[PDB]
Amino acid sequence: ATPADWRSQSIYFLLTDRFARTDGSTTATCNTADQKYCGGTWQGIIDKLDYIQGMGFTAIWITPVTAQLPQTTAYGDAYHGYWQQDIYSLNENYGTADDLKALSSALHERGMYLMVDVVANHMGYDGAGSSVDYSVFKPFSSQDYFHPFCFIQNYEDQTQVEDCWLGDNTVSLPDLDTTKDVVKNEWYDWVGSLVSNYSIDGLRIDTVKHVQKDFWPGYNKAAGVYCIGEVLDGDPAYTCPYQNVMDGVLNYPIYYPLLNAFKSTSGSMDDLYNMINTVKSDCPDSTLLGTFVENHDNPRFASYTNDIALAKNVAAFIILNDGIPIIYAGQEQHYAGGNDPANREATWLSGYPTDSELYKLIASANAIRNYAISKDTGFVTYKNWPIYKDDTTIAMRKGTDGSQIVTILSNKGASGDSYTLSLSGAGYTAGQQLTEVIGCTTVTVGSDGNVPVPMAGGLPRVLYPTEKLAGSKICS
Ligand SMILES: OC[C@H]1O[C@H](O[C@H]2[C@H](O)[C@@H](O)[C@@H](O)O[C@@H]2CO)[C@H](O)[C@@H](O)[C@@H]1O
Ligand SMILES: OC[C@H]1O[C@H](O[C@H]2[C@H](O)[C@@H](O)[C@@H](O)O[C@@H]2CO)[C@H](O)[C@@H](O)[C@@H]1O
Ligand SMILES: OC[C@H]1O[C@H](O[C@H]2[C@H](O)[C@@H](O)[C@H](O)O[C@@H]2CO)[C@H](O)[C@@H](O)[C@@H]1O
Ligand SMILES: OC[C@H]1O[C@H](O[C@H]2[C@H](O)[C@@H](O)[C@H](O)O[C@@H]2CO)[C@H](O)[C@@H](O)[C@@H]1O
Ligand SMILES: *[C@@H]1O[C@H](CO)[C@@H](O)[C@H](O)[C@H]1NC(C)=O
Ligand SMILES: [Ca+2]
Repeated sequence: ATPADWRSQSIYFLLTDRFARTDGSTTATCNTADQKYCGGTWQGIIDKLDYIQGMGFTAIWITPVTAQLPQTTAYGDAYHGYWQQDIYSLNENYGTADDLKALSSALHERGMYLMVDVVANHMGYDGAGSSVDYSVFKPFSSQDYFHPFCFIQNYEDQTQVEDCWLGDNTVSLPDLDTTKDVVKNEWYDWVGSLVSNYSIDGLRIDTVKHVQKDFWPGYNKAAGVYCIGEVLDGDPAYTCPYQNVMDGVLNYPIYYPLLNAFKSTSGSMDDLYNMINTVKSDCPDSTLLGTFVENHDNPRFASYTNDIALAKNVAAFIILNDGIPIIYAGQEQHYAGGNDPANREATWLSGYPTDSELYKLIASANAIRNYAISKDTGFVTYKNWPIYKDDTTIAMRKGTDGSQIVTILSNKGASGDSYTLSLSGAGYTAGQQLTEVIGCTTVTVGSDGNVPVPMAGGLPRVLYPTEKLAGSKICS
């Protein structure tokens, strides 16, 4: 599916090993500190697609599928998919080629997309960089395919970031020489075949800053689908340029100030407001980036604060920002694990309740986004515009005039006082009736064109014209 196709999507990102087991248990042990396969599979995900679809998501992103190093290393098993050795086999822990194909079809049958995480940068090996037997790698079964062994020390030297190896002498990640034609040719061949074999709709590409930029166009082309790259850097001057070689990137620029704005009641609304504007202007296309505040490489949001209102506002932002919302499995159950491995908790241990507060909030937020898109072909290309901020508040506007979603977010938290925000710049017509679609309440624009927004318990407010809601199942 194309970049344009992907603009309208909303992604639930999950670790295949940690989302759903084949037997469907909600009690099977998964001690994250053990760093071992806990037994999630592709069949499991299939069985739990209603859970996922019930929150309004239209796609999933799953961790890599290629066959991994077999060992339990000092850092555990390759349960996460990022330590591959045979790219032409599948990781048997998750199922068979038939199961992965079944997952693709089940998603397609519900009108959903499959995104698959892929690594081009490295293989993985249990042991020191010097001890590597390159014959275990298929097809890269010689040292000739790799950069000389050295570790990345200096992250201000981009050449060294690209040419040296990630990992350490405990688990080394032999670095492919992606400057060689034979290496380019093999990966390009490989990614096209992967996509066609498994009917994959889009790719999330791991470790993109660790491969020289000229590698990526051929790879994005060979894939023939939207690719969104992980470029692990908050500076949009570093990260956004990668959009000149790949369709999109993960929104790490927005990540840091977004987290900071909502992780406590003294978070900076200003830094978030400014970065929205920076990315809107400076990045090639903010609407093909992936918005997130939680993943498997950083402490989860609730690790910073268990305030449910703060969690609700940050989730609402992720869904309503430019680009593709990305929610990481367990965020919706208010999971609070810290750095890897603590943030790879098993989703099944929650019992998958569909009435949890976050599940409901996410459902209502995706519900309005999905609906709005169905009525407004300009919604996804309209660049989210921040219209208001104060010390504890940010407001933003998205959608064609007359059909815009106006979102008001707060970091006052659950103890927040009640009061009325007089909101200017929302652009609704005087006396228009709006529905606040999270709490299903109605608001009437002033005769001065300001919107009197009732604020309470630090709760997020999401406004849309009530007339435009006619026929929908929203706020019935
Ligand atoms: O190899 C050490 C590190 O590997 C993996 O980290 C992934 C990371 O989580 C991905 O988003 C991306 O950065 O690529 C990395 C390696 O390709 C594991 O997930 C992690 O457990 C481990 O520490
Ligand atoms: O009205 C269409 C236009 O509106 C928005 O542009 C905003 C812009 O984001 C602000 O920075 C400021 O300049 O006001 C503009 C509206 O006058 C959308 O961002 C844009 O995509 C849309 O086409
Ligand atoms: O193997 C651990 C991670 O190493 C790198 O992460 C770097 C990151 O690029 C850099 O900006 C930060 O200053 O240091 C960390 C750790 O050295 C990889 O980019 C990550 O993918 C790995 O997870
Ligand atoms: O950790 C905060 C991030 O700071 C840097 O990115 C800065 C960048 O210098 C600038 O564009 C803007 O004013 O702030 C951003 C984000 O705060 C690093 O490059 C990121 O990796 C840091 O994490
Ligand atoms: C896809 O299937 C074909 C034929 O079954 C096979 O030759 C190829 O290696 C497969 N590609 C991948 C990436 O699995
Ligand atoms: Ca590299």
